[PDB]
Amino acid sequence: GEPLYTEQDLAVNGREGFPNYRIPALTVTPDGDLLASYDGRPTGIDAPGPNSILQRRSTDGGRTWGEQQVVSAGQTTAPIKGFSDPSYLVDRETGTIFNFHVYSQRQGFAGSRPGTDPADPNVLHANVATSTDGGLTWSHRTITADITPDPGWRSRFAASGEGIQLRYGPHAGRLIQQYTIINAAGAFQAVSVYSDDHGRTWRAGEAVGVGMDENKTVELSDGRVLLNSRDSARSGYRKVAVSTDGGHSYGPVTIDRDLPDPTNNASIIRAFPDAPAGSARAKVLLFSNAASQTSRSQGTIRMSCDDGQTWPVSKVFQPGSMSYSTLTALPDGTYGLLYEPGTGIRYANFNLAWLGGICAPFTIPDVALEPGQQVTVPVAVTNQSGIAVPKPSLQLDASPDWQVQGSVEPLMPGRQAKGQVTITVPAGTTPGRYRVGATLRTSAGNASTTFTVTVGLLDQARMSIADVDSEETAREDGRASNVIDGNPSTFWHTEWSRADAPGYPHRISLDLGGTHTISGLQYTRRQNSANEQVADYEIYTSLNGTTWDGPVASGRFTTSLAPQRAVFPARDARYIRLVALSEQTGHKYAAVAELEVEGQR
Ligand code: NA
Repeated sequence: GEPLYTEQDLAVNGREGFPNYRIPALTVTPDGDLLASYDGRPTGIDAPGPNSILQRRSTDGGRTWGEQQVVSAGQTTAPIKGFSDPSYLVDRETGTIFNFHVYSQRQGFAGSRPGTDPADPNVLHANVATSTDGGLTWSHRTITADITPDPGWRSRFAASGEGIQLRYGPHAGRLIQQYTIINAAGAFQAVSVYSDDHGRTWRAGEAVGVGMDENKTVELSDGRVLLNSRDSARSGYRKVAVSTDGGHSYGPVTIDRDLPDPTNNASIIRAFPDAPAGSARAKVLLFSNAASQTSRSQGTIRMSCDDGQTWPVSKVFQPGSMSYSTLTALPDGTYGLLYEPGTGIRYANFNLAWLGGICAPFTIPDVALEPGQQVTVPVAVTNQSGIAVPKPSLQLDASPDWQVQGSVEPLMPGRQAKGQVTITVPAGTTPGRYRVGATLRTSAGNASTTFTVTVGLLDQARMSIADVDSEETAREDGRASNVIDGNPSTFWHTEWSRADAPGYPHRISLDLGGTHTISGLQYTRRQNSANEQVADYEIYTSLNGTTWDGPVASGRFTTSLAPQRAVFPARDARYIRLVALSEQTGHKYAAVAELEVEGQR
């Protein structure tokens, strides 16, 4: 109906007994009561600090909230005990409510020492509070032993927010709560902890990935369980894996590029929980997270209409500071969002009318052109339900002196639509890497995407490495070849330690894949490390590949995270070489995320 979005604070730092409140968890009890849990950090720090698990309750659907009650109290006096990071799981079949959390003594996540002995004050224990009266009273259990099938699981904690209960297939009824372990090899993984007997016993399934962290799982329209993870390896995205079973295992983990994430927690739920398998309502997902990849801000709610393959809908609920966010389906049709606005924990309620709309994911290919040219690219739209929209619009988002126009024929129920985008870029347009936003305006809601228009740069798919002085390829992937893949996240690294290799006169050459008229080169520093940054450099070109001529350019580039230009008077060359003479802070290695050659295709 009319678009709804309201919010109020449940916890405000300093008031009501704690200097810090953090780590949100939202649930709706079997009888319509909203339950919100979070840490009360007397220390403002997580485990092993004396944190307490708290709870506020709303019986009128979320408008008014009760007093702040303690679910698990931490001991500030020695010996220090703490409880942290709550996560609710509601067994819709029996009525039991489970609040999972970290139980700390002397060690936190990174300090936990091997062992399952509840008594050993050196392991981060896995606790569960159970309640049979809708959350009023609780029963605590330490299940660290039930869930540590491998003596190597040195550490663990339950990912905050809220767990699930399968509805479909042969495991309908199973409860699932996600964890993050630290295996024997020091690696962080994702593991599903589940119960087939309504929580009396909890067993752990098969672990997944490397560089995982707080992860979330959801039931797809077909019983498949999608897993959406924070990436501890900081690639600015969410990793995802899928499972098709009940003794839980997921396939390979890959990165979702439609999910920009600053390496933070995120929420993903079924928009219509009780929809039947296969139906269109069972295919609708809601995901909340911080859209910024460099910051914990720009809280945006995204919608998927095909089990998470496409994410056309999106809206910002908090443009400002936004860290952890957790979602829940309300019995009235709306959704409850409990998050961290920086002031403590806030509660929000919104409905789908407020999100924008139309499940019409669309695609527009990436375009490469020369400055001063006009290019027309096709648009492909894939339409949903009550969608006979005779008049849809296409609003592109680019640079002011760029003429961009687009059109799409009408949308017909469950049909594919066509259209096209005409881009015109001026002759004084500086070389490559341009993001263009497209927005499908319709009277039934929004749908948006982004494509790339690269100007005056050669094709990396035609490039190869002619030579390199050293490549770190044992301890890590510092391959010379990671410079030509279109990914800032991957980098070439000089043979670093764990082998005392050569010092600074470092270099790399690219085989352009034929003779081109080139007039420049752009390089992006390695993004998440500052000691293998190139300072002084010199460029050399060649066309026979053996006799190099130059330097055609020389300079010292900066500490800039964006691409930096090495310009020179146009010339023909089949290969280009970058000689790095020094590192910005005098350290011994060179690392390059990406190399771009400016020229004519
Ligand atoms: Na790269």
